[PDB]
Amino acid sequence: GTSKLKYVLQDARFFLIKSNNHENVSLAKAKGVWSTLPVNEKKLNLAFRSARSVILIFSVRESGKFQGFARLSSESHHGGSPIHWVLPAGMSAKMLGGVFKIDWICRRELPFTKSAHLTNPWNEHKPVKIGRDGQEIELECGTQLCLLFPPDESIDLYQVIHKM
Ligand SMILES: CNC(=O)c1n[nH]c2c1CCCC2
Repeated sequence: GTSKLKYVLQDARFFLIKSNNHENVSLAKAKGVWSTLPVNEKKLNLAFRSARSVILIFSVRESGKFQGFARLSSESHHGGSPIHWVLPAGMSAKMLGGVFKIDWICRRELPFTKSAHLTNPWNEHKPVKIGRDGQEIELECGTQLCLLFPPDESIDLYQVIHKM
């Protein structure tokens, strides 16, 4: 069904996350964590306090798809177990910063060809696939985008609802 998913997304905020590679999304799916640059980290921490759910929608650059979406379960924190992210050649791991805990809502992919009818008012009404890492997606567009993903029958949203 879609009813618990709609409940989780009600009055949520949504952010596009762009990963340079599949490896970091695979790590995020295995470990329930994400890290971003400080500019986006500050935005996500503000949003986490502001809304009942903050949803990250992931897309690997050049893949032509989204790889799934997840809900922040924490603000960012330092000092945890290190994550061996793959970073650009010139970048150190400290340039990233804190680690957000996330609960996956859908680990399945959605090709950009399926979201061509959705535009993001917060990015000049460009197709929702277009945007920089951290771009906020307006509520209606983000909700409709999440509802386009194939159902992930491995997920039980019961425990996520209780965290809200
Ligand atoms: C795990 N997090 C990431 O791989 C990430 N998220 N945003 C950026 C990066 C690396 C490159 C700079 C911009």
